Amino acid sequence: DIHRQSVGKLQNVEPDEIKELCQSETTQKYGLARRRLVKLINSRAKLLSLCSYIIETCLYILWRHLEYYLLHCTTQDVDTLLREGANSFGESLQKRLLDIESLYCKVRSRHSFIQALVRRIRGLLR
Amino acid sequence: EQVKQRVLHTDNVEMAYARQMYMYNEKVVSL
Repeated sequence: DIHRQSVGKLQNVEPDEIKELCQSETTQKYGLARRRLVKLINSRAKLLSLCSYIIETCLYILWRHLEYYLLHCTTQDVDTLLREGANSFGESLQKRLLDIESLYCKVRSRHSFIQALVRRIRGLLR
Repeated sequence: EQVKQRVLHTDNVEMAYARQMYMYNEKVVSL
C-alpha cells in the first residue's frame, strides 16, 4: 500500500508541505522530493522483495519440517500438528497470499510459485 | 533467484528399453 501510494505521489510530484517533504531527506525542493520519494520507492521495493523471500522461504521450511514431523516422526504431536495446521493456514492466510501474489508478483516474477506452494501446502494439509 | 531455481527443481523394463536405445545409438552413429 505505502508503495503504490508513494509511487503515485512520485508520478504526481508536482512551505508546510515542502518542510515535511524535505524532513525525511521550489526547484531544489522538488529535486529533494524526487530524491526522497525514489529512496522510499527503493526501500519499499527492497522490503517487498525481502518479503517475497521471507514468505517463500518460510513456506519451504514449514513444508519440509512438517513432512518430516508427521510423515516420519515415530511416536499426539503429528495429530495436534494436523489440527493446529488446518487451524493456522485458514483460508484467510491463503487468500491473502494469492491476493498479494496477484498484486505484486505478476510484475516481477514469471512464476506464481506462491500459488504452487499454496496448492501443495493444502494438499499435504487436507 | 537460486532459491527459486531450486524450487522449480523441487527398473527391469527400463533396463530393457535402455539396452534397446543403446543399440539404436550404436546404429545411428526404429526405436
